[PDB]
Amino acid sequence: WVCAQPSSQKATNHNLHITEKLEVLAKAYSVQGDKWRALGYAKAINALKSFHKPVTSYQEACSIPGIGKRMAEKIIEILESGHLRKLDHISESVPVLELFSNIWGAGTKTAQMWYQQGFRSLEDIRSQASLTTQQAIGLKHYSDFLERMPREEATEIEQTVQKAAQAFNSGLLCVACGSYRRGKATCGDVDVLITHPDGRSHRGIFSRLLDSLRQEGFLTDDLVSQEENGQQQKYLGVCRLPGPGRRHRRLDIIVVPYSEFACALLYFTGSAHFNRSMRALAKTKGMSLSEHALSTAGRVLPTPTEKDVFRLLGLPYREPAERDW
DNA sequence: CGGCAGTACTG
DNA sequence: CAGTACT
DNA sequence: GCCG
Ligand SMILES: [Cl-]
Ligand SMILES: [Cl-]
Ligand SMILES: [Mg+2]
Ligand code: NA
Ligand code: NA
Ligand code: NA
Repeated sequence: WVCAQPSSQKATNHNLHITEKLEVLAKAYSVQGDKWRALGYAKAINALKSFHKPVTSYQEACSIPGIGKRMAEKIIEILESGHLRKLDHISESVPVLELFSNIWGAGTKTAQMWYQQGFRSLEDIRSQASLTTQQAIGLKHYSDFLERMPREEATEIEQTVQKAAQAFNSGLLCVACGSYRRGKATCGDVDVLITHPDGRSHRGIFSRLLDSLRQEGFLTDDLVSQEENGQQQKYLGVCRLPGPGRRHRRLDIIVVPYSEFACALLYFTGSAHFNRSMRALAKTKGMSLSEHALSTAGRVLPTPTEKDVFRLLGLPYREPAERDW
């Protein structure tokens, strides 16, 4: 279980020559839609990174959880010949599929459809493809959404959101989560979690917050924002700080009731692989973990803090920086 | 043999 | 619903 | 792809 171990184990990858090759294959399977095969590769790559020494034999490889016969056969090939033959036999569509699936709002199904229809470049997409509203925004920001920002900029973005929220309710609590909270030097987007310790005033805040942030020109486009019925849980969109030298940045906001704060903080801090491992562990123990609660397979268990979730799952606590799986 | 996380929008 | 998205 |  990855969630039972510190992610600092990957700080020194004694198997980088193997993992750099498997990562190419994992991405090729992923963009072609074979998500489960790609997941198996992702987990094997993480196991190889965290392993304490270079892998040198077939029996050694199989002893690692996440590495089976077929993955072991690939390891010994790399060790004996320095090359992996399958990398020379990837489907020729893969580079274009990767290009297309990096449009926000397009996944494997859309990329494969565009490829089938004869498109091969973003010029083809721009001029000839049918784009959803979201995908047209993704394309307009194609380069910017592949950039990571310095964490100092993420601080500025969180503070912009926080100042706007607290301007109409000074008791609101705002926390930047994701890779920022895990201590990374750069961040792909800014994840802001908002709650209120009174357990009630979090309701009806999205409408005022978003209009405030629109009034000052901070939000430049919206991707996901269900503002019609008042039950909105998340906002996914695009922002840009004022002044020269600023790029458009992805911004994700969730508003949660205080009773769900610890589970929401755990979820939104990630990493994604950390969450999937913790949720899988919960299932083996007759429980279920979501952004809303830790439950039995059910009864909601009391989790006032992140530490309580770890404890109820029988896991030693990990600080956010040690969840970077 | 079948799961592989669990959830929130969009149209 | 399927697709894509969040961590 | 891996695992129970
Ligand atoms: Cl969730
Ligand atoms: Cl906490
Ligand atoms: Mg985000
Ligand atoms: Na290691
Ligand atoms: Na194994
Ligand atoms: Na995409």
